[PDB]
Amino acid sequence: PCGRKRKLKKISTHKRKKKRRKNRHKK
Amino acid sequence: MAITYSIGDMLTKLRNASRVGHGSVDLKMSNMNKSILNILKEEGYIKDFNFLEKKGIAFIRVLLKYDNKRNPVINKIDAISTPGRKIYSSYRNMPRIKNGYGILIISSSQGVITGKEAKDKKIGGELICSVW
Amino acid sequence: MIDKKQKQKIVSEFGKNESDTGSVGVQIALITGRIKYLTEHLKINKKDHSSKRGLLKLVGQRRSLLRYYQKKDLEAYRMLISKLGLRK
RNA sequence: GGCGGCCGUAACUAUAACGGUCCUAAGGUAGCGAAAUUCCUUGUCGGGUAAGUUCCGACCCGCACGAAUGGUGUAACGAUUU
RNA sequence: AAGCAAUUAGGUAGCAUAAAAAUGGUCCAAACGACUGUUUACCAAAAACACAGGUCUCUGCAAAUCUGUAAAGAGAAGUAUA
RNA sequence: GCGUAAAGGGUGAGUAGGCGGAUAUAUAAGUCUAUGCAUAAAAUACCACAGCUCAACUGUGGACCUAUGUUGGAAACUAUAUGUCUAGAGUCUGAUAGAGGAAGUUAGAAUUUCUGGUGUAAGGGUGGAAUCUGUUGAUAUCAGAAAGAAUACCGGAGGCGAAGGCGAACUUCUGGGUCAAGACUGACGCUGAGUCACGAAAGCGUAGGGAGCAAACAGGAUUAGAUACCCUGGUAGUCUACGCUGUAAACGAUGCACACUUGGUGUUAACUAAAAGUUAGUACCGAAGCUAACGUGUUAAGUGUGCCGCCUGGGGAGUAUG
RNA sequence: AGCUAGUUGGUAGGGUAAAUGCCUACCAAGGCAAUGAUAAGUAACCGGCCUGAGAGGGUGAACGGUCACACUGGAACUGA
Repeated sequence: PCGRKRKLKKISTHKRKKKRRKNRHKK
Repeated sequence: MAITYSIGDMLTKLRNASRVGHGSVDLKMSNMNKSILNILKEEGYIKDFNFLEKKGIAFIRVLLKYDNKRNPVINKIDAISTPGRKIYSSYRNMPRIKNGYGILIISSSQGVITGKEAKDKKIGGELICSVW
Repeated sequence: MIDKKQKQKIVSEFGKNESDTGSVGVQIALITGRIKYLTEHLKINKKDHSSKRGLLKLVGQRRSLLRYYQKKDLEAYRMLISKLGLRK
């Protein structure tokens, strides 16, 4: 496969994890 | 074991042997298998079939028929009814397989009969298979 | 382990004769003996998981045999469960 | 026990993600923030009131919050305070 | 009158039928402390102290520690899960 | 339709459900038939024939389906009830391979630290350096002691297990597979929504342990900058016991089961004294066939079916909310 | 994703042209539900209409049959 689609998924996952890390410890 | 076809097992074995071009094929034995092979024999699709023995279990050895150019007599042989999809038909709605060039085989009140015989005796039933 | 002696002993008890290993009652009794000593073994070795899988496969086999027997021969089935202690 | 300054920088305006520089043992992270801490101050906006220097929800320009002198929350509890 | 009782039905009387006395006001939100307790006898009962829980560190037994110039005693008739 | 385009669940055991060997009899739910007999109002819809100057429109007859009820038959198949058989699947007997699992013991090499000798100015490290270590005796070398973790060689076109996974040695406990005339049961089976069990590594709770390695972090370099690649250190973690989390490119990107369909070259186990062959696996190449192509090709992605899971343009989005 | 407490069933009685928790008084706790109860949203239904080779899909104008309503919400009288 070209791998561009896998890269797209990767950056999406990173942004989502970063969102969750940011909003952890918040309450 | 889930054989699921005493019918489709023989149909598949016969189909495979026929296309690779064997001389005979060796099937399990049952009343319906005998009836179907009998119908084949009248219709001129197979040469003959014999009853046999191996380890105390009865077999049916069928003699495949080909033309002189090793083109099989059977072209396509395929099931219609099926345990997950049972197909019944009235004697009027019976399909004529390939404009009659092939034959339809059904199981009816009066036994396993070809489609033409079913039409001529005005009886219908389960559509076993189509051969052309 | 179930040693050859108790194996044959249970065969003799539960079958119609000395050669009747394959009858359903003998089958269920042997599997019950296996289940009992396996639950004993697995009570001790709690982190043993292959053995637990084997035990569960045996239990499934026993349930299958029990349904077949109860459907076919019912009164023999009730006699058998009462004798073996298998609750219903 | 301690946990910094100054200056410049974007398709208006604004700010400065960024860059340079001096100094120190290191220059405050998470979270919280006109707070039992905010002088200027009755800061600004929203809610409540016909009208609210108090109160609640935010903004962050934190004079002078800050992580076991614990930080931020929390069901239940309080002859406590509002 | 029914019903074992609690209550149910009908009738009667009053403005009022737990008729006197005794016998919780409730709800929403915020701050602090978890909580039951303790404290300035005689102006401060609290947000202070204590608390279960947590971490660091000391102590091999004529133990560390404490009181005394000492002996000696506590620790302890215990033994690092102390 | 689901190897690579969107689509096979991480894996298994099983409930309901679906489906299922051979054969005998009975029932007639399914199916079929007499397109019996009725009921499916009328109109509309179909075919002819008529009346409005024709048509639309309107009217009179004739039917085609298929829907229910009922009458009398047929019985192969599905279904229902009672039997029979053994070729499927199991039990028993014998043989046999294996890092299968759990618990309890033991071993050596190597490394680090500590102690005691010999001995002197470097060691260490890189593309090149420096940080760091060392005149408080380093590195190197000899002897002794202690602790932790991991098991070179065997060791691979292996083996076992459902998968994850499992390799120093021994015992105990224990799971599975394979072969056969070698007897027994007589379809006892396949798949399986919920559910349950297991599930690399990372992570979490409690209590230990901590040699080496090593997120975060510190210092030294490269660079305009280096919150990195490189170097010197270094806390969690890596390890053990118990209790949670249940995620992977958990892959063969290929669910499971059965009946079939030319061969070549190796290899594992068994039967055979061994060759030689068979059976059950495990790899490479490859005919036909299949495939959009790559490729696949008896371990199908070939010819058939049973059941389950899953897909319906991309982004938003595996997000928001519950 | 749980719902129903006249709710489920029983014994009597009230009432109706007439059966029934239709209603009432007592006696039990039962009844329904991942083979979808309950709840929310939407909608009159059918003969039919449109489309299509067919199977199906969409749809319920006119006409004909049934049902419900006549300002919103109740109630009884007359009467076959």
